[PDB]
Amino acid sequence: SGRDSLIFLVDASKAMFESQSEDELTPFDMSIQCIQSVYISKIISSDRDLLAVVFYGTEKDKNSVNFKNIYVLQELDNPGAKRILELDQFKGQQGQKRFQDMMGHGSDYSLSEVLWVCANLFSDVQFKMSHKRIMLFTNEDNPHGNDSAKASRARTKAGDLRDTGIFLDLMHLKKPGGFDISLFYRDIISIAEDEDLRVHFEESSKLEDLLRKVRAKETRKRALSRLKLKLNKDIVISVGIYNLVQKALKPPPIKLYRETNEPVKTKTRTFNTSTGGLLLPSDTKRSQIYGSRQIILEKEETEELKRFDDPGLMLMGFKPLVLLKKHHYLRPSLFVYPEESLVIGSSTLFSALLIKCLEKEVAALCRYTPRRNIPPYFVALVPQEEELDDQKIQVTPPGFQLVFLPFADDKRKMPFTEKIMATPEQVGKMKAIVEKLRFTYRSDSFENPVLQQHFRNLEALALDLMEPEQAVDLTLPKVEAMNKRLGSLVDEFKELVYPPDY
Amino acid sequence: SYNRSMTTIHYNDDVDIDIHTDKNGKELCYCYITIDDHYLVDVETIGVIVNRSGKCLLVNNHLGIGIVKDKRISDSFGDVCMDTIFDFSEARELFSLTNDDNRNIAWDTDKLDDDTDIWTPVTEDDYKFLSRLVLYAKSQSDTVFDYYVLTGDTEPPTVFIFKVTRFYFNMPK
Amino acid sequence: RSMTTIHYNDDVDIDIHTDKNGKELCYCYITIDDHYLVDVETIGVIVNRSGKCLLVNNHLGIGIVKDKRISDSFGDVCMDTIFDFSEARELFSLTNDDNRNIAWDTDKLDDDTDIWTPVTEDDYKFLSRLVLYAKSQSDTVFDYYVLTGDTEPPTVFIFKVTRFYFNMPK
Amino acid sequence: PHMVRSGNKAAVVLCMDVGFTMSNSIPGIESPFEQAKKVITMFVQRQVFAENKDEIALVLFGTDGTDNPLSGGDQYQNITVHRHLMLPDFDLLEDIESKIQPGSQQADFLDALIVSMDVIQHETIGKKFEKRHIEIFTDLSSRFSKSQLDIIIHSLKKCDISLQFFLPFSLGKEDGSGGPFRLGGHGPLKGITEQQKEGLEIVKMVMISLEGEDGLDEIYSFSESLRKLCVFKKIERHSIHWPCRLTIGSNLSIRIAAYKSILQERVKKTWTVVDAKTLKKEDIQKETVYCLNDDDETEVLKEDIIQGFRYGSDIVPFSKVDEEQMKYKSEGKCFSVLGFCKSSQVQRRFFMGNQVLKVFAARDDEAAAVALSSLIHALDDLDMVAIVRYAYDKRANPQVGVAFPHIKHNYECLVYVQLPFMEDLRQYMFSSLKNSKKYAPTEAQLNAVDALIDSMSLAKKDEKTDTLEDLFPTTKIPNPRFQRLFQCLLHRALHPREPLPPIQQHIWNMLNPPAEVTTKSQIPLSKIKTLFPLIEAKK
Repeated sequence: SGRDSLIFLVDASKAMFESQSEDELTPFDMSIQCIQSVYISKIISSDRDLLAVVFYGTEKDKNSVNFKNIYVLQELDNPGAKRILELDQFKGQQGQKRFQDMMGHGSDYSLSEVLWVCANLFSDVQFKMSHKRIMLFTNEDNPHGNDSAKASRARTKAGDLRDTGIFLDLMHLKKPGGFDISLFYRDIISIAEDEDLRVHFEESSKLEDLLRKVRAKETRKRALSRLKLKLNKDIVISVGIYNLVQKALKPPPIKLYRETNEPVKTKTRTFNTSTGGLLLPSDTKRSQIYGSRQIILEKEETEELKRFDDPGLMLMGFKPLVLLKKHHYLRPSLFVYPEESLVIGSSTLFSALLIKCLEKEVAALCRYTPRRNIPPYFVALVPQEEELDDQKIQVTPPGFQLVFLPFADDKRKMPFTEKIMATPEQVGKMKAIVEKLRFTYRSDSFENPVLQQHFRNLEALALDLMEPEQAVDLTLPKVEAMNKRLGSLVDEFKELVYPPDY
Repeated sequence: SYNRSMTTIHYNDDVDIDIHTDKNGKELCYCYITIDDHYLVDVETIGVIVNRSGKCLLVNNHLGIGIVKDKRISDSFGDVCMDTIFDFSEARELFSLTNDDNRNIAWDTDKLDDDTDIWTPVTEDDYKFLSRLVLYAKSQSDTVFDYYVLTGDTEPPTVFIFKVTRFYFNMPK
Repeated sequence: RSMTTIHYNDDVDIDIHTDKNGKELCYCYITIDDHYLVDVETIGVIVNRSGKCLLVNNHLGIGIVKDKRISDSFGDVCMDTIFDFSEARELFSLTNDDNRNIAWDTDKLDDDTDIWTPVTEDDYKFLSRLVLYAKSQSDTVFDYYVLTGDTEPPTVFIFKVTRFYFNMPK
Repeated sequence: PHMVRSGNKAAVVLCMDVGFTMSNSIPGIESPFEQAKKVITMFVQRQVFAENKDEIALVLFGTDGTDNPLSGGDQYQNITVHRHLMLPDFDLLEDIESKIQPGSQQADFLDALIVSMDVIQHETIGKKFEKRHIEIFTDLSSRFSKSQLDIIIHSLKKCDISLQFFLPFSLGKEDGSGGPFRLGGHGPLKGITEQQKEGLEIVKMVMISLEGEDGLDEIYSFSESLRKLCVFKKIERHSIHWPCRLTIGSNLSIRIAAYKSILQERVKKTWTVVDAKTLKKEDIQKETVYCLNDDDETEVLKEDIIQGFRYGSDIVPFSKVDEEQMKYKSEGKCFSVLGFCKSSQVQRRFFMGNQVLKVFAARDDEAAAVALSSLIHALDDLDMVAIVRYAYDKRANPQVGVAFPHIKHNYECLVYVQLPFMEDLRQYMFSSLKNSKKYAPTEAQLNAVDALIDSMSLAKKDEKTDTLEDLFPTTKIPNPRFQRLFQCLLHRALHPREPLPPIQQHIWNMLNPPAEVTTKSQIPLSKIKTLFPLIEAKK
């Protein structure tokens, strides 16, 4: 396990090229752009998965066993520059033209053969399996409504693939008259027992919605740790800790041999200056110099002076949410979810605690020790209710926010300041400015400029092309538009506030 | 005229070589380097030898000169600094070091030619010559030095200041 | 033997040297390395043998010469010029930890003496020519200077200095 | 981020009572002498092991001898100056530990205050000090004269000397009084004598005269001093301000200074790995050997370190890159308003970074203060926040963050916290627990959990004034790691042949909630244990 496999299955029928509204993207272009975005995300995150793009409904074919109307554009391999370049070549109006020219659209297909080809693609991989997943990008809800023999074979093959271990997922796009899953699917797609019976994604009509749905349902959640939440010494339940936010760093360079470019796997050794031999871990000590005094301790005691409590979460009490201050932020929050695989019955107690904490508007003050020999921090478990948007995408998971609370040592002093108030007229003018400069904020509305520039340069270099073209930063304010929107309010505010001499 | 700019160090019975201050025809530069107090630096003195190709050789440290026997050759002064002065385990695979003015520690703006070879002591009088050079540089380090700046790409990036005493010479062939 | 010559008037010309050898005045063209406390990029000063500094240019030309800002040391010029906030002296003090001067290094500064100040249009033309010449050479030839502020931990300001030594007629 | 401070020191005189009555024993509470020793030891350990430049003097009163420069015979008797103004060291710590003994006499604490004032006045002539402080550790069980009181107050006001008072008891009003007694935890007006009441009245009036109503906040008990940073309150320094201009557009600029409000405190010194016998670093040579990924053992020179980058399944070497090719040229240091948005749109779970900034107007700028006040009040009235771009300097990576108003009775400012980028978000999906039939709690379980939550409340609505009181404020508690480390270091410095001592009891007491919550929990906890079966997996 550890190397997930994902196959992108894109329909190539005629309906995937009608755009209706002239200002809306073609569903085919939506699919291509979503796949290319997934590739970019995988390379940026440096995540080693296997991805494949397959088209069905074409006249040309490239699959191993020469079935009809199944082209394997890309097999299972790590993402790279040339695959993304080819997908970009399929993008747009000219991309659609060249796609149709090189792989015609509109033909008879059978879903059983498509799923068989995908299963063969999964089998052909040598570097283990872990999670196997297929995604359908279609806008036809009844593909074999006129051939019951094909439909039964399709259901049988889908059941066989699901039994093998492959997870089938649907990415149904906007269709005139709505998309109905209950017609043909719900007998093919994978349903996670009773937890995922209802609450299915709605049909996608815009690129961002489809991208969010694709990213939400292919990323396996990895837990940082699996701690124990103890109400007291007896009642202990098992929880998982997650990092829903994490700073994205620019990958450091790797060392490669001149003879063959490959990782080196560096090692560290301890050597003695005089003897020139290896040093045992018990043949050295730790020192600290204070003024002119040397304080000597062994490694075990250095670890022992940091040991307070066993790892886990210890409940200290319950505190009203109004007592938590927004300006006391210390370090990024974590997420706490129940774990049933370690302690049985943890989920029921977790659910009851969440329900009652939400009802009473209270947070659980706890003591937090991540691992062994670490001094504790005080944390607040703030209850968090599940929230879905109009596309039924989970924008807020149910569980607990682990909020780190500062110590007295982390609170710094402010200098003395004389309070100067502003007259109501100045406040009114600034209110007018604020109203004229209003927008809507989303958590995913800005991109890191340094990372984007770095990866654009790397992409240009890996393709052996010339210098790329710099892009305008999206975190830099648009001063001109702001000035036109504000008008003479700035001048009037300056007249009221700023003295003429300064 | 009580000051001196060019000195002579005797190598053997017949050939005594010259130590200059300016790079007006020399090929090898010895740098005696001192680092002021910092919260990420624990090594104070490092001596290096730099050619016109930018290749650098570790010569001496706080433990003396017997480290030239190890023959530690790197391709840049920043690499030597990260290898030796930044021996911290966290700081090893952490960041890099660079000069924002494109100025070398020995040749300033002068272009670096393609690497040809690296001078390295082979004889026994070579160690004596290197010891004499190190002693002469250390004798003049309290009043003759220049400032050098390197930038570490930390968060936020930091600036490291070095006191460098430079001596230019040609080793006879 | 003069390193460079600048026309002063019809009669006499002024010699500019790169070394301090029997020279009274030193013009320093200074570029300040990026610091979060410094709001000014480049400046230019004239320093005499007593350490008295007259500010010449502040990346807007030689127009600030007419203000006749004179400071007792380069640290004072930095305190009154390159900081946007008001009371810079209340926060820290600037000094060189090796007792080096921006113009005379570890030399002995003379007693308090009057600083040369331009009066006539010939002087203003000469300073304009000198500033253009110094700006021309700034990209290739310069040295590093360090000032230290007595904060905890100490603050370090790095300057890129291009120096020209010369004398004015009596 | 790091804290940069101005570089000013302070002079602190610790006036300690060693008299007869400050040694009494009681079955359950330590003597005031021992608690004062603990507080003084805490202060000095922090000063010594942080390597601050503050100078500390120690003046004992109630001693059997007399070593003060104001003795003159039959005046200011039984007052010793045990330590003059100098940097603290381990000799002072050893003296506090096992060289200073309880006395058998009594001294007026006003005379001791006069002696401490004399120490400050005469021992600071040749030096520079931004702050002069006196901390008094007494029990107020001695007769005193009221004659020199006005001179004392006038001298304190003229010389600008601050006062803090530490007593065995608290200054609470209508506390209501209340298993084993615990020191340093969060949970006695009739237990004090008349002389203690008179001393308390004099102390209160001196504190009111010196500062005002807020001066009563500066009388502490020995118990609460060990669980607070109160002894360091008058020698703390704020960081050097970050100066910039808040820009709304290209025509509106406000001069601002930003200070660090929250920043994690970390240990300044690491452990140096030294040889077991020589105890020197020079005998250890640490080297990195990668050689080859296979079992070949071939010598590898450092000239082969060319390195390269990875773009998925391909490698781009450093031979094809340039230093100037890959560098985001920042436009410079900036604090620019991208715009304004509703407060509910910016949530706490998306806060990133390791600092919180407080943005005030620039010092000595009336117009900037007025403009910033207008912005803050406009944001507060409309319930809005500012999304801003923040760049520390021309080299730091640009950030996007939120500035929200902060209005208090004595100051108003903006608060800046970093916000995430797109690449920093992980979109996971979790199963709903409310809509789960397998994990649906019953009514009885919900009632039991409700009882537990009601019984473990750490807040109280006292006085019926719609005021909510915190019974366990953890943001006023110091980090126990620093005290534990200092204690262990001092024990190793003074007792080389002994093992490290266990954690002090008061550290444990200050890390735990008041005992009033424990049993109130114990009953519903027992109720819950039966209703919820928790069986560990036996894989």
